[PDB]
Amino acid sequence: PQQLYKIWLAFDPRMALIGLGAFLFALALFIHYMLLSSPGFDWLLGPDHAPVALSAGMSALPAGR
Amino acid sequence: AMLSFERKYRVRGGTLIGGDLFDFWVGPFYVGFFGVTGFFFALLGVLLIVWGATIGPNAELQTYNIWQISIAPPDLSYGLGMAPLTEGGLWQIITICAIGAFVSWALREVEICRKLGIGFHIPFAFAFAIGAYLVLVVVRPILMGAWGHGFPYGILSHLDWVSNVGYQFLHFHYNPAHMLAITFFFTNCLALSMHGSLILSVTNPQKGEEVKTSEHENTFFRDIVGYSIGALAIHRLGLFLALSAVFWSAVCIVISGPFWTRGWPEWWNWWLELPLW
Amino acid sequence: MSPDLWKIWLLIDPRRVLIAVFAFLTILGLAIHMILLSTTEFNWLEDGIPAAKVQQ
Amino acid sequence: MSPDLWKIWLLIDPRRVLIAVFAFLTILGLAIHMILLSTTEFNWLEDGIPA
Amino acid sequence: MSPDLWKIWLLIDPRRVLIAVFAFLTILGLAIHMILLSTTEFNWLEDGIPAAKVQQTPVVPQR
Amino acid sequence: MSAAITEYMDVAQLTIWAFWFFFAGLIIYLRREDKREGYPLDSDRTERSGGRVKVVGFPDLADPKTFVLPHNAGTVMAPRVEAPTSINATPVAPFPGAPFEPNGDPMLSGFGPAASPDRAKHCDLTFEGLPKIVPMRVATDFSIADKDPDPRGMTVVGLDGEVAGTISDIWVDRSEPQIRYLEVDVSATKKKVLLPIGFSRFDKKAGKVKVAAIKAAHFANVPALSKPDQITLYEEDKVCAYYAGGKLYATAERAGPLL
Amino acid sequence: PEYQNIFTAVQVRAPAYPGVPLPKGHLPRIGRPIFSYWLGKIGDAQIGPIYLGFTGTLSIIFGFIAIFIIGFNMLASVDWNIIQFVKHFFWLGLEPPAPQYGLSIPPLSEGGWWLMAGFFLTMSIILWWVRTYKRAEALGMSQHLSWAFAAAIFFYLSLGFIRPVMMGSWAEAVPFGIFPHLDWTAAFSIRYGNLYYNPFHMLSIAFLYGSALLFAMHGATILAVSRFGGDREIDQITDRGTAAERAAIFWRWTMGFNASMESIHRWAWWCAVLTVITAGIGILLTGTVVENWYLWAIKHGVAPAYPEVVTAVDPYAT
Amino acid sequence: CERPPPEVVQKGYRGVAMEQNYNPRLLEASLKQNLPVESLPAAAPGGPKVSDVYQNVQVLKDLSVAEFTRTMVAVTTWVSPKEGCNYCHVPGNWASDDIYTKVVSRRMFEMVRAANSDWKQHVAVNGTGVTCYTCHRGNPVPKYVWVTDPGPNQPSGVKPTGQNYASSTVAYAALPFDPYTPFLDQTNEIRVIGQTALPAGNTTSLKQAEWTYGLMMQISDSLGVNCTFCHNSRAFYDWKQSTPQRTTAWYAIRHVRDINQNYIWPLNDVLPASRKGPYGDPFKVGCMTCHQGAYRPLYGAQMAKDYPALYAS
Ligand code: BCL
Ligand code: BCL
Ligand SMILES: CC[C@H]1c2cc3[nH]c4c(c3C)C(=O)[C@H](C(=O)OC)c4c3nc(cc4[nH]c(cc(n2)[C@@H]1C)c(C(C)=O)c4C)[C@@H](C)[C@@H]3CCC(=O)OC/C=C(\C)CCC[C@H](C)CCC[C@H](C)CCCC(C)C
Ligand SMILES: CC[C@H]1c2cc3[nH]c4c(c3C)C(=O)[C@H](C(=O)OC)c4c3nc(cc4[nH]c(cc(n2)[C@@H]1C)c(C(C)=O)c4C)[C@@H](C)[C@@H]3CCC(=O)OC/C=C(\C)CCC[C@H](C)CCC[C@H](C)CCCC(C)C
Ligand SMILES: COC(C)(C)C/C=C/C(C)=C/C=C/C(C)=C/C=C/C(C)=C/C=C\C=C(C)\C=C\C=C(C)\C=C\C=C(C)\C=C\CC(C)(C)OC
Ligand code: HEC
Ligand SMILES: [Ca+2]
Ligand SMILES: [Ca+2]
Ligand SMILES: [Ca+2]
Ligand SMILES: [Fe+3]
Ligand SMILES: [Mg+2]
Repeated sequence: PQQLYKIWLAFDPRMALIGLGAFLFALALFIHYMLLSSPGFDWLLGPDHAPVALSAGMSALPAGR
Repeated sequence: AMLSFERKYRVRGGTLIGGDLFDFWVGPFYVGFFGVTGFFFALLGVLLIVWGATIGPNAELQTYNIWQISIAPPDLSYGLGMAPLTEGGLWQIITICAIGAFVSWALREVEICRKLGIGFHIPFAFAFAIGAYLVLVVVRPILMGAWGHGFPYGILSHLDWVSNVGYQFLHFHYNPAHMLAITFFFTNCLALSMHGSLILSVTNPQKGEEVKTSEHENTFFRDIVGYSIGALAIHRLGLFLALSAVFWSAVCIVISGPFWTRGWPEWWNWWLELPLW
Repeated sequence: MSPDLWKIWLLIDPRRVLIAVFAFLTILGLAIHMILLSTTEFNWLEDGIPAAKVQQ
Repeated sequence: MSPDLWKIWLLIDPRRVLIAVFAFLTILGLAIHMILLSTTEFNWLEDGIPA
Repeated sequence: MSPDLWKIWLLIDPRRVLIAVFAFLTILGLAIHMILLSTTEFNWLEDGIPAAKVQQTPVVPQR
Repeated sequence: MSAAITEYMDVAQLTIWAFWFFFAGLIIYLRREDKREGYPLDSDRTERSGGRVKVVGFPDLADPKTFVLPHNAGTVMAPRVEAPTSINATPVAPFPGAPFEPNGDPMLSGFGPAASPDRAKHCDLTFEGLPKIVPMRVATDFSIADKDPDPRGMTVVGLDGEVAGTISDIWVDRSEPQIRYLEVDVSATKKKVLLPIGFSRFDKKAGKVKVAAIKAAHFANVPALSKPDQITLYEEDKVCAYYAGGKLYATAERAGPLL
Repeated sequence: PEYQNIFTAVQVRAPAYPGVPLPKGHLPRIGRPIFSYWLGKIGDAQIGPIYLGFTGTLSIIFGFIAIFIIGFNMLASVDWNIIQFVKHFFWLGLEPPAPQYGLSIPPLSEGGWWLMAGFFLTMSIILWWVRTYKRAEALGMSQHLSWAFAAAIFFYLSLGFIRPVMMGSWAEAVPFGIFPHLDWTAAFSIRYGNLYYNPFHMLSIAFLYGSALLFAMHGATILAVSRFGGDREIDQITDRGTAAERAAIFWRWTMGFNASMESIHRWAWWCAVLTVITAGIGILLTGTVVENWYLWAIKHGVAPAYPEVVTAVDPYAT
Repeated sequence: CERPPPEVVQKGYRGVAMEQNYNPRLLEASLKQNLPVESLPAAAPGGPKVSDVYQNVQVLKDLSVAEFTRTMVAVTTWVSPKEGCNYCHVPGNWASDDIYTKVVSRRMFEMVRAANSDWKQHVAVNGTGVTCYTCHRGNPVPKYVWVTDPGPNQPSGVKPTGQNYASSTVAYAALPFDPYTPFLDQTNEIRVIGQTALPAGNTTSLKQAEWTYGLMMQISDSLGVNCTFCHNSRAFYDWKQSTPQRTTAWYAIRHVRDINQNYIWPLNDVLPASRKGPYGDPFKVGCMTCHQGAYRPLYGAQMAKDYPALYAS
């Protein structure tokens, strides 16, 4: 691109900044929420996350077909 | 075909996509580009429903009884992937076809109201029902984690799905958004009955009497309940109640499971554990 | 603290603040009494002090 | 208390004040009587005294 | 902060900010006091301190 | 007297069949009521048959129903005959179901979105016989609500944000107090035109009225009244239809498509 | 963007309207009307006056007695503790007599208060129906509203009075409470085998969904053509303008058939009434001629069948 | 409020929606509260016999001395770790019976050995077993016992209804809040639904379905599951459409009735008054006393197989 400044001759900058800010904030919220759901990248669990080990023949979830 | 006063309104233009390619009428219907797309989405969906009935759940339980025909979603072990055709992929194809048909219908309505020169309230209101369907089959399955959380396509089987989903929370009446949505539905039914009754009473007076005026409409409800809302405001309120019912029903179903995994009565414990009492 | 605080009544209407103060104080007193009555330690009626002439 | 308190009555409507205080006092009396009735030490009807 | 901060009131009127702050701090204080009352570590009424001097009959252990 | 009529039939089945019969009757009744306006239909089947086969569908039409209007305004039949008209357009293509082209100048054409029937030429009346929609210069007992802009003297701007006049008077409704029209004193012909509220947006910050239907230069062709104190059902329809036509005919980009 | 006519931008104030004069032998209307600014942004900004005759006074007295009895019993159920009354308010209720009494009169604490409250509430509802009929006839109008109210009252009486008498016991009736009457609704379905399979329940649900659909369509339609004066429906009915024509043509182009400005209000009237009619029948057939709706549906080939992937051994069939 | 996604277990046919949903954080917190205890080392096999060195042994007559002392050491940990051995044995000797705790424990031993041999269609499907630690969890008094509930206070002339009052025993619903007495102690009919399409002599009232509903709410709260763990909600009466856990629950109800009627009530004479309710009945066993919010006690940890003194043979 060389003459990209003409793109502001068709789109109003005042609306463009509002739209860009809103879209970027929404994208950031969505990505943070997606990481929070994932089981690998969840910093709320704490650095010292130690799940409970099962000493005997026990299972946290019941069996299902 | 055409009403006796319709020929004045069949003008060219106002299309969204297509221009003069699909700008014509077929009988009483206006088709356009979205008419073609929606009609053929619907046709393929119907044909696939009929084929799914032909195959049946097995070779022994297959039946053409209309109450008993059911096309079921995949298993929860497939996750959000694509299932084999005989094991639940037909449901996914039919879901895609249904979404396409609904969106095409809404866009055709937008074209029609652009042509007639009227407002856009009707497609806007239809979008709420479309969104409720999308929450039922798209948003909740993704939040939960598998396509198997959607409901089956059958006249009597989706009632079984509703019942079992309701009893997964041991008492579904205690869902608060459910109470709000039910209140809105009942109020909407009451308001519709009153609007119809009043218009018919004014338009069809006692025998040997003339048509009543606008003052009688306001006087009647001021003498019954002490307040009258008006001719335009009753339609405003009807639209508001009918859309609020659907919005709160969508909220109530999207919080069951994704945002609350216990019994619904227990949710009220925050009120019972206040330090005031 | 400030010898010029009396200007506050040139901004907020006194007739409204009197009502918003009386109602708030009444509600606060009721709430604190209810909080005290909801405990086993500061319930002055059901504490058994002094004595108990009735049987339960 | 300053003697000039009587200027309150040109700031708030006397009729509304009268009715509000009457209603509040009646409701308060009912509430206190019922709270006393809910107890075991201060229920004068079921106390069994005199027998 | 900056010496010229007093210009802030040329944009916001005193009444609508005074009312908001006075109606906001009260709510915040009520909420914090209730949150502390909800926990078993920071409840000053039922902490058992100092002593009880209130006798505390068959009980219902289902509740 | 029991719940089993035969080995297979029971009461709850006969009840549902009776409901279905009643529902079929009710649907026929409702569809017959629906057909009091606009039937028999206008189609090629009628005109090819030389006005012999009449297209009404099923069910056919009902016997005429009489409305009597107050203040001796007359009597109107719910199913009636109306005179066939000659439209101001020309078909785009000769196949059936083709659109029409608005012959002439589209704004001043009376076809498409800028179309209307011919209603009765008398003013709507109140319960005492007065005209219903009148300017505030004769409804002196009316007033503007407090803490409200009072849109007198506001400038009206056209579609492209160019001023086309100022508001001179407000037309209200005696039976139901609300605003139905604005009066604009056009500064291009020294005339006054009416503007429906449904086509105007109140910019209360800077005190403006926005008309997104027609441009500023189009305020010179609005249909006029007969007398400066009252309006009839005919003129109201004409005035509204002229503005409605601008939703399609105002600019070259409003006919579509997007792609 | 464009004015959607959802809120009133500028309001106009005219003097209060007392109402159309009533004929001779009527009491004057009570109260002086006042105007509300915020209420005027969505509708009419005038409240009052009201008409109160003799039927209206009797209805008020009967209904207040019934509500006072209900509230007194709710307060007695927590031993006169007003704070505990506020805490448990949604869970409290007044409940019908025990099943061991049939249709007899039990003591007060065991269901007499429920019977008295039900009788007084029914009397108030009947008197209010008579009031609506009289007010409709005083102005020369027809009686559609009283017929619709009669259908609602029919469903109410089927729910509370007719079915218990047919079954022969008062314990089949619904309690007076918020959460108690939802519990009754759930237990009724559980006891009679999955009310989803009651065909009149299906029809009633169809009509409720249809009422919501019809009101949404009609409201959106009238709001869309209100720029042509479409909200004045009486004028359009007696003299068809562009609003009615465009409203009909939109739906004819969309779905192939249409209604009229007069006729659509009939579709509205019948759709709502049929919601309660089919409801009242649906519970009169339950427990009287049908014992288990799921087994009834299986008998008539309605219930679907599923592959057997999970099953249990019956300990009563060993 | 909680945040997605949950852990889901599918139980039925696809599209029927018979599933279990768990919050992983709540599941981890609940797991932290149900850990088992590492067993003692095995005893040396052989040597002197019990019936030749002890006098007042009545229940454990067929063991070895090493196994006997190992069992005593273990039950010291399972029941009364704080007090030690003086909790049950009077100081000075061991053959005396002049204290109620020893008699109660002697009856409890028989109850446990009966549970592990006579009700294997409930407590031995996967070999989990029942030990003293299943109920007590290290406490002399179990944490989840019940008595006959009197309910909120009423005026002197008012007849109680037993419902219309928020209560955690039915998971905060307005259902009858005391389902223990008519079902888990007495023997009343739980079935209310008829089994024909048309009426034939089934006069169960609508108020009995609410009692059944309250018992089912209590059961599902005790096991931490929902209704579709055992049922298909379109036919609650239909055993052909139910799950295999329904049969286990059917037997468990009878097992609990047997425990209450034959092991707990006869002890009401010797227990102190601090173990009795306002009606004068002792603390009784329910579904919560063992499961404590899990579908299996301790999520199925197996510690009963290491102690042969808890089996009838
Ligand atoms: C045991 C079961 C529970 C219970 C469990 C559930 C569950 C689960 C659900 C509800 C839902 C609802 N429940 Mg509930 N509910 C119970 C008891 C009740 C009772 C009662 C009297 O007890 C009432 C009044 C209700 C009422 C309601 C509503 C609030 C809501 C359904 C309306 C809706 O969602 O619109 C939505 C409308 C649509 C989705 C329409 C979509 C149509 C679109 C436009 C597609 C076009 C249609 C078609 C293809 C067009 C062509 C057709 C022909 C060819 C012409 N429930 C009991 C206690 N309830 C549902 C909900 O809230 O969903 C959001 C829901 O999922
Ligand atoms: C530990 C629990 C103690 C207890 C410890 C305390 C303590 C500590 C306090 C109270 C206070 C109050 N308690 Mg106490 N209280 C107990 C038991 C009771 C019982 C009872 C049934 O046993 C009752 C009826 C009360 C009632 C009261 C009120 C009199 C008072 C709160 C008033 C209020 O809400 O102001 C809200 C309403 C307003 C503020 C309106 C404004 C009033 C006007 C503008 C100013 C005063 C003018 C006045 C109306 C008339 C002239 C009075 C002059 C000043 C002389 N307590 C038990 C025994 N109670 C408070 C008090 O002393 O207040 C005086 C207080 O500090
Ligand atoms: C949001 C407020 C309410 C509302 C509004 C509303 N509905 C609307 C509109 C509006 C404003 C329209 O304009 C539009 C219309 O055209 O009305 C005549 C419509 C409409 N609402 C309809 C139905 C409908 N609305 C419902 C609900 C509601 N609609 C709400 C209560 C329901 C319910 C509650 O069940 C139904 C069934 C249609 C009659 C129509 C839309 C027609 C349409 O979209 O046509 C295009 C599609 C086809 C012709 C064929 C689709 C092909 C598919 C393969 C079909 C099967 C899909 C399905 C997922 C599988 C089977 C499901 C099983 C359960 C059987
Ligand atoms: C077509 C079926 C639908 C329908 C129709 C319908 N309802 C109707 C009507 C119709 C046609 C009327 O004409 C009638 C009416 O008046 O409408 C305005 C009515 C009505 N529907 C009502 C309610 C209602 N309708 C419901 C439902 C429905 N109604 C259906 C969905 C429901 C639901 C879903 O539960 C309810 C709750 C009423 C508002 C009204 C009939 C009122 C009536 O008959 O009241 C009689 C009794 C009294 C007035 C007793 C009053 C006693 C004292 C005044 C009490 C004092 C204490 C007070 C309450 C304290 C609180 C402060 C107060 C100031 C509020
Ligand atoms: C300050 O306020 C005070 C304290 C004064 C009063 C406050 C009272 C309050 C807070 C009341 C709250 C009431 C609530 C929450 C009520 C909820 C009611 C609900 C939801 C009711 C819902 C359904 C009830 C039904 C359908 C009952 C119907 C019963 C009927 C139809 C029974 C009729 C019975 C008859 C006619 C019996 C006749 C037999 C005879 C005549 C012999 O009986 C004497
Ligand atoms: C394993 C073999 C044991 C042992 C050694 C004991 N128990 Fe239990 N127990 C249970 C219940 C409901 C009670 C009544 C509540 C109570 O009295 O506290 C008891 C009581 C006892 C006592 C008496 C304690 C006391 O209060 O003085 C003792 C000494 C005792 N137990 C020992 C319930 C259960 C079980 C649930 C079904 C099981 C299993 C056991 N107990 C097992 C044991
Ligand atoms: Ca004391
Ligand atoms: Ca006394
Ligand atoms: Ca302390
Ligand atoms: Fe209308
Ligand atoms: Mg109950």
